[PDB]
Amino acid sequence: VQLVESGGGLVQPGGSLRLSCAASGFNVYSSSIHWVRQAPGKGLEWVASISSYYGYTYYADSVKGRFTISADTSKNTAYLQMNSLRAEDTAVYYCARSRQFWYSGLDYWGQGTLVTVSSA
Amino acid sequence: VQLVESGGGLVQPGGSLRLSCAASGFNVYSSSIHWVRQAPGKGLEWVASISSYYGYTYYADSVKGRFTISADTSKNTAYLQMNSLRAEDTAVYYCARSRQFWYSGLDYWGQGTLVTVS
Amino acid sequence: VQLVESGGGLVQPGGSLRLSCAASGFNVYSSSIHWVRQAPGKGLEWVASISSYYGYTYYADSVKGRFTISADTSKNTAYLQMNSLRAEDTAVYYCARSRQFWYSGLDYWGQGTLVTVSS
Amino acid sequence: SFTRSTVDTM
Amino acid sequence: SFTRSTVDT
Amino acid sequence: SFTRSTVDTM
Amino acid sequence: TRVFKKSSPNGKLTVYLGKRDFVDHLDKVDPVDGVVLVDPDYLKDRKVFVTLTVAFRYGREDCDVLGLSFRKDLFIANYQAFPPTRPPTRLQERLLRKLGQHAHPFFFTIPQNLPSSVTLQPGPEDTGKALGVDFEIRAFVAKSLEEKSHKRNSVRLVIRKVQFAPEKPGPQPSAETTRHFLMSDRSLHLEASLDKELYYHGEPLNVNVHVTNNSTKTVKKIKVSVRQYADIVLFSTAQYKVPVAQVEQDDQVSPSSTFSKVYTITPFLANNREKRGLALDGKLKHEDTNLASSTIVKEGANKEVLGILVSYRVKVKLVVSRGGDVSVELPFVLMHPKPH
Amino acid sequence: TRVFKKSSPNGKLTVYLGKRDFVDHLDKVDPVDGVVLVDPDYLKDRKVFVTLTVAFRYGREDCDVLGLSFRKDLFIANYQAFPPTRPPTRLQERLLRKLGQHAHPFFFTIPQNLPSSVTLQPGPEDTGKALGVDFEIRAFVAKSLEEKSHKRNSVRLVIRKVQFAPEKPGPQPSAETTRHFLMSDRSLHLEASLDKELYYHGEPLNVNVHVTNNSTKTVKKIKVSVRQYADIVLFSTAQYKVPVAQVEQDDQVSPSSTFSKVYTITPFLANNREKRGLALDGKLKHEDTNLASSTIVKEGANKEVLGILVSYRVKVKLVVSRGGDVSVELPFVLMHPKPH
Amino acid sequence: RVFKKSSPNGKLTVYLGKRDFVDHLDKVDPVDGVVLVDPDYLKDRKVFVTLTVAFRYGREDCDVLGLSFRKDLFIANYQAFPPTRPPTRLQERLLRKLGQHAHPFFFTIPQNLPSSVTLQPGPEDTGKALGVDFEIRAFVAKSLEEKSHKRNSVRLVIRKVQFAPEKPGPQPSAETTRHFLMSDRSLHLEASLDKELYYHGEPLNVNVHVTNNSTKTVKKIKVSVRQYADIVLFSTAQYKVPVAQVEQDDQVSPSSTFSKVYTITPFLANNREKRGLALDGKLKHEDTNLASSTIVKEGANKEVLGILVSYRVKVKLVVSRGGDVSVELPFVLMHPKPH
Amino acid sequence: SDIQMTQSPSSLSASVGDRVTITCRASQSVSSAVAWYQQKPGKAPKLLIYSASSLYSGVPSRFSGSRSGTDFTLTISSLQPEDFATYYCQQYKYVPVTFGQGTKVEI
Amino acid sequence: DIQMTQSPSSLSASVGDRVTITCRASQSVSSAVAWYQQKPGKAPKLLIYSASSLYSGVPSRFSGSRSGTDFTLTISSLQPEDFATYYCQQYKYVPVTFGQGTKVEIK
Amino acid sequence: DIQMTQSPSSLSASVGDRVTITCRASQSVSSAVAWYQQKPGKAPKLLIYSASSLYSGVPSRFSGSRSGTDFTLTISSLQPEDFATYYCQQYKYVPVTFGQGTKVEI
Repeated sequence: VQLVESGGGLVQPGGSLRLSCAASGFNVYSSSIHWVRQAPGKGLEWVASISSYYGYTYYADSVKGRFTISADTSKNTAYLQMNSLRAEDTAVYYCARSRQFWYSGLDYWGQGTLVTVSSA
Repeated sequence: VQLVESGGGLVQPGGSLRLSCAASGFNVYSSSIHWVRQAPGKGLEWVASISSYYGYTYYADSVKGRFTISADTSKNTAYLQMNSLRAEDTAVYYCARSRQFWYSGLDYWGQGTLVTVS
Repeated sequence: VQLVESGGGLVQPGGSLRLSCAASGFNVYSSSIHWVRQAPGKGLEWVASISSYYGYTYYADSVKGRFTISADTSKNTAYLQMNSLRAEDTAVYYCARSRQFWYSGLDYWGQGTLVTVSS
Repeated sequence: SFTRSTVDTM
Repeated sequence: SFTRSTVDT
Repeated sequence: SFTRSTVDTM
Repeated sequence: TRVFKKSSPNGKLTVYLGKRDFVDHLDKVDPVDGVVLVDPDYLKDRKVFVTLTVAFRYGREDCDVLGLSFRKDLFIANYQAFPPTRPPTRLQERLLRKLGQHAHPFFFTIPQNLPSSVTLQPGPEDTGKALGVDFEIRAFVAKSLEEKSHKRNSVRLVIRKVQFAPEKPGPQPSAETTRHFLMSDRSLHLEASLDKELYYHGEPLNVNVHVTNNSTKTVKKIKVSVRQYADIVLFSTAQYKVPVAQVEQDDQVSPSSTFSKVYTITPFLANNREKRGLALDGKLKHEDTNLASSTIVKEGANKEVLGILVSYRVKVKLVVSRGGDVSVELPFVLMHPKPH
Repeated sequence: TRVFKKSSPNGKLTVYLGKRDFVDHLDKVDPVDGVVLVDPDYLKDRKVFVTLTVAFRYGREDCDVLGLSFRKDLFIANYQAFPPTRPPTRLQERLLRKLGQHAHPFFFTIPQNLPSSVTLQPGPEDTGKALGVDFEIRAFVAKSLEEKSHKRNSVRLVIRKVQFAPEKPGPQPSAETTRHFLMSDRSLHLEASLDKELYYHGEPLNVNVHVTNNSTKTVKKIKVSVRQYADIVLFSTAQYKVPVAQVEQDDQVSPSSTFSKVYTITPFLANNREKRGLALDGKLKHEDTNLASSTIVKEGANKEVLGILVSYRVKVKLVVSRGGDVSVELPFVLMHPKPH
Repeated sequence: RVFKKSSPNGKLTVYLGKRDFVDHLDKVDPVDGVVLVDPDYLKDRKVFVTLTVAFRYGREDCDVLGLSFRKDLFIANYQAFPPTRPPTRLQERLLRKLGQHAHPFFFTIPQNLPSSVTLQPGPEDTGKALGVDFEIRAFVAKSLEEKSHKRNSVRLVIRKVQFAPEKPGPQPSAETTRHFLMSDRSLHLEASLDKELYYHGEPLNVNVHVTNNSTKTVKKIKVSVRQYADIVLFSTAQYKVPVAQVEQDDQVSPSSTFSKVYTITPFLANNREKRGLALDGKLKHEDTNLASSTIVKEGANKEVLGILVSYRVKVKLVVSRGGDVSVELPFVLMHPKPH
Repeated sequence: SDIQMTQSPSSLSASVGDRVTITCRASQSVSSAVAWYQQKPGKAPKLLIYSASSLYSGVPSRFSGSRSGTDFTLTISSLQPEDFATYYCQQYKYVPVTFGQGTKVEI
Repeated sequence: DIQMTQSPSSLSASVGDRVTITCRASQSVSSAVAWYQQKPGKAPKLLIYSASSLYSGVPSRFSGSRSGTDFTLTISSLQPEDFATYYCQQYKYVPVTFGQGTKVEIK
Repeated sequence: DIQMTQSPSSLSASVGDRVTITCRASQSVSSAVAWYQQKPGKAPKLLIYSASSLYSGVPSRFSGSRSGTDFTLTISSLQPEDFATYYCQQYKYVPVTFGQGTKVEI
């Protein structure tokens, strides 16, 4: 089992920077994917998530519209794209999995990339 | 219980003269209203009538088209209007009531007004 | 009981020449009509036919489009008309009947006329 | 036809 | 397959 | 309202 | 003192009867006590019989052109008119003396276990007589109860079972309840009452209403309704319902405020011709009639799954700003007063 | 002499039979007398049985994609093929001699208490095999009658029950009535009749028709029809009915005048392909066939609570100026003559 | 820990430790509830608890159309007061918790009864669509025949449920051999699956093979998994739906052979609108997975039981100049046993 | 159709004490849908008896009546000075309703 | 097509002889076969149908039988007035099919 | 929002000690609660879910229990490599909710 992630860097705000996380060891129709972020001196925070089987999405209010998520079953891979980059969205971000039947907490975890955005 | 009526007197033909009767002691949705007329040296005559519960109306042949009738439940009151007056429609007219379940003759009667035209 | 035929002669090809056959002794709605054509020194081919009760027709391939068949109950009579005449549409032609319930061979036969067509 | 009425006699 | 027949011998 | 829960005591 | 009569198309067979409708008391109903007239020199051989049935029925009797006549019976009986086989009533003996020796009496008692005559309003796309339950009489002459009939040998007739207002009144109809919202104990009481537990057709019903609003919200709108309910118990238990008269009301109640008022409502037919599945008391053949009475059950439990059944209730609703609409209801009876 | 045969996809299991259709005499029908062939090393110990039913059915067997198969079995039976457990007939013994010791006989007798094979015309918006009643016979091998089936372990076949014309003729069908109006004794008597009480499919029917018009009105048109009546007794009693051939003419009959004429009519299928609910005799699988034969009941009362039943009548109508149309109707039978 | 449900008058209340109960095809755990009421209110009436499994249609929330075709499957009753098998551990602990005004009651489910199920409503076939429910209600009255009241009754809902057996079966596969009219030239086709069993949301692999020595070229392959449902209320009846499907133009010429593995996955999201699709019984209104395949006992039984369901795969060969042919295969699908 | 009516007779002496009948005749049969009224000139009509025998409330017993087919009969058994009056009848099995013409009181 | 072949072509029998004519087919047919007599130029008339059903009004001298694909017209005693061509016909499927003629000739 | 508050914030832990950690809520939740531990910069790993379901491989030294709105996480014996920060989470409703961490100062 593994989870892996890509896309980041120190990017000047106002753009968009795609996130992708790919999975092995389990099939996405049995599972749901979440992303979570943390910051200096601060703990985790749920941003958004996808459940393939029912086809639903949810967002935190502070990322509504700004963020978008997706996955494709051909690849057992998940994605999200979030737009007009702003500094406060500088954080570490994680992809994580779950049992669909039935939710029992985040039992495997991606490496987790820093994403940073500013004028400096 | 009472029944009472008003609306006019001696008038030129060719006009119209609205007339009304209002009721107390009973509620119109349970009952039907008839108008009857009488003439010098002559007895009664049924002209037209209304049933609230079913909404039907009926007319005598000589008044079809010429006459119109109505009532409104808010007022427990009955109305009729008839048009292009003529002498031969000079008569006394009466409002009267009946049990809807089931018709058993005219058990209370309005005072009844003369209408005359020439 | 009888069957009958009409219209024959020697005619210039490419035209049309109507055929008719009237029944007696049995109801046409209870029965189906065939025609068969026969040639010198040769056997007998089914050309086409009608079954009134269901209202169906069938044709031999070499006459599809070229031939048309019909009947009417008012006269208890069968008809067919055929067109674009080859010369080798010359043959003897026959009118024949059948039981509708159920097909058991051709049990009565019309006289059968030569229809000839050539230059 | 339909139905019809009749008397009581006596 | 469908339906099929045979003799009486 | 609807359904509600409670503990085991002891 | 008239009497009814009906006859075969041959005239030789005829029947006489003094009633068409019979009054259920929940402990008895008057007997069927008819007489049949025929001089047997016509039939000469076959045996003469008269019969009962109560039948669930659908589709008109006149030459319809669609699948019809779902003729599940509820209850049936048979009796021998001739050869001679409890004793005749006064009217039967007088009627014999009138008719003569070729007229012969017959008799039945209706069990205390079966519904009244009722029918439903057809829809515009429906045709013929909509479904209903009927009482029926037929007499005929044959070699057995099984053998096929003929027009000349038979005659057929229709009748009704009916109910009326009981003597004894009951307790006053009223109801209330309390809503409240999660923020605190602040609450919303709602209440109402009516004139009587009973009414006659065409009477006006007054609804008294009260509200105590110590809640966090403003009551924004009011609505009230009266609803018909019907039960069908042929093989499955099943139910139907219709709002039959309704009123919207514009009153309001602010939080920390209280309100009460009275309203009036009147059930009537004319405006509801089209509501397919509306219930009526049974007509004889095709006539117009009033909305169905609230049929009254016996005091015993009994089986209770027979044919058709019906009753009514009022409903009252509060509609409130920033959510939380709530309603309350009450049942009441409606039937004709006992005839003189 | 030729005999039918059918087999499982395993080959080893096979059956032989000399008939497909069986003729009801209203007192008997010839027995089912089939033979089954299997060498038991395929089954290795399992018990072999043959089974019979008449089933009410709906929906095609070929992988239809909608709710279907509303099976009600009208009657069923089972018999043990192996181990061995009335005496064999001619063809059974000849077949034994033909086939060898792995082939074994079996037997059924159809009761006198069940319908013929019949089916209804599907509508254009309906799909698949419309509702009908079938005779079916099936064999399979298992360790009990309860266990699940397999294709390799079973074989299935279809058959028919059929009726034919009785030998004896009967009385002439004719109908009349002395109809009249309300003005006075003046009257409008009417009459008609057919050629016979019986016909074959595709025969023409004459109707001789008469009117005596001593009334106050002029007769303006005449109309006549022949109509199909169908009955269903599955759990309810129900009916369906359709006019199937019809004719009209503008004949005149003035008051104080009389008239008669003979009209002719012919039932046929071609013009009525689309009439959803039209009845037919049972086809084997999908073939075209003639309009349903009138079924003939036995002389006894019986119950026959087994679904489909059918019969026909003619109906005649007078259309009259200034109102007063009137009609009359009359039954007749229709079925194939007894084969040679 | 424990559930509780109360009358709208608050005087009558019940307590229970379960909502769902697991079938073993030889037993299921008993109903072992307890009811609380001080009788000073009811003062003379008699206190009862009643059970049923009932077929139902139409919502309870004041729907305005003909509804409630209320054929019961099974019913039962028991008396709480006056007192009249022995209490379980939880019932006695719960007594000690509640006090003398709480009284125990008991049921045992027969082995012959359906599972909880429901069908997907339509956009016009609206309201609470038809299904079969387990339901339990207590009430107090002077008799079983007297009309109950809101204040005197309380009502609750529960579920029967099944889980994966431990023992696996034989590997499923199917094959057939077409031979044509002109000669022994033939067309043989075969397929097989990963297992006879799967869990919800698992991928299914079908291995498929063809030997084509016919006169024709195979044009396409089609594969489907199909739901089947049975109803035995008064008539025998059946319904079906293709619930996932896949296809390819994977040609096979005559005098040629082929094989490949194809994969397929049942899931709900793409089939919201297929009115008549089956689901496992939700509690009140919730979303849920496609209906589990029900497991019948080893015995013949009466089979008269309500609703039934199962699944099969089908695969079809589509061939040039006619002659398409297909074959099928069954498999089970249900949740694994909980810890 | 207009159901044809005819009352009978027209006028008779009635010094207190007499027993006399009034009758109404019809063009077609009606089971009982018939009623009676009286009225001193110029004032409102008031009913006496309906359904051909149903005496209305408070009416003195002196009034009664019966039916035979098309023939409708009222009896007064005791002519008295307060019921010196004219009289009328009406029939209503079909709309339009129909009725008679009145009666005198000449001593 | 359903291929036909009668056999033989023609052989000669003076009054009295026993002979068969056979009609052979490319496919089997249960019974859907019949055959006809016809003197040249006149209407055909059937002798045998359903492969063994002798038509009514026929002397018993005629007969025949089926065996699978093979059909067997037979004459037990050749008649002095009978001699002519004859024709087999087969019809379980449309289009129907027919033979080529059997010129029997005295000697 | 579903308000969350952990307690306490720091404690001495020289190898071996028994300590309580609690997580407090604005509304009741039956069981839908779990907790995790994580050395800084790496992936969070769970210990306890359903408010008492110990995850696989966890040493028995960890445990916890519920009382209504009040959730208790327990360590019976502080360990020299379980020196760490810890985090609670609750998920009866979306959005999920959770706490802030804990120190290790000897």
